[PDB]
Amino acid sequence: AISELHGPRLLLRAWRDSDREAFAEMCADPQVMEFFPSVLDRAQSDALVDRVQAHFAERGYGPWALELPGEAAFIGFTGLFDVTMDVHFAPTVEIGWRLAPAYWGRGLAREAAETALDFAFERLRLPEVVAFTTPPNRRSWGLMERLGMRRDPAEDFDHPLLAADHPMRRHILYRVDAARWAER
Ligand SMILES: CC(C)(COP(=O)(O)OP(=O)(O)OC[C@H]1O[C@@H](n2cnc3c(N)ncnc32)[C@H](O)[C@@H]1OP(=O)(O)O)[C@@H](O)C(=O)NCCC(=O)NCCS
Repeated sequence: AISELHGPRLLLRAWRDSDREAFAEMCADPQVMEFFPSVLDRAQSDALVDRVQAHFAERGYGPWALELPGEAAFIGFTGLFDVTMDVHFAPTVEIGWRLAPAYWGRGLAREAAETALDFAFERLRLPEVVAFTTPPNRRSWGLMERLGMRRDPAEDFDHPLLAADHPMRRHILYRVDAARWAER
């Protein structure tokens, strides 16, 4: 019984079998996956969706599927994922987002994130939500700072689930706490 969340334009909902085709197309898109190690095949796409469903089943929240009523059934995901890996800022909850390029430049990731963080702070009453990306992924960390999240460059970290010499290992960390979120 996953709780659906509404924004002006977006419905943040549980994933459905019919989303897997659309999400597979996104995951096969080199523009969507530019700042990730590689594009995913259908098998790898479906495996990510399985982890999302598992997260929802365990925690009652997760990276929500993004529906746009009056327009499109599925445009990607935005939502929360518990951080359990061996990093300095664990344990905590992260926020992440992936949109079909057709829906870029419309403030839809912004709106989805505002809906997710409202849930995070008003409903779950989390003390903090984090987000991390690579320096070249400016669309991603641009959104983080526009949402009012803030980065300390001293908190730059090597991702523990990548090789020690991996060229995409260096990540930057953004944080927003309940006070900062309530204040903006
Ligand atoms: C990261 C990502 C979600 C950002 O999406 P986005 O559409 O650029 O983000 P926003 O929702 O903040 O939209 C901002 C843009 O829309 C505009 N905008 C913002 N609010 C708006 C509104 N209410 N109405 C109209 N336009 C609006 C802004 O001017 C901006 O345009 P610009 O980027 O050309 O300057 C998207 O690029 C993506 O999915 N990237 C690939 C996957 C990825 O790397 N994810 C992150 C992994 S760490």
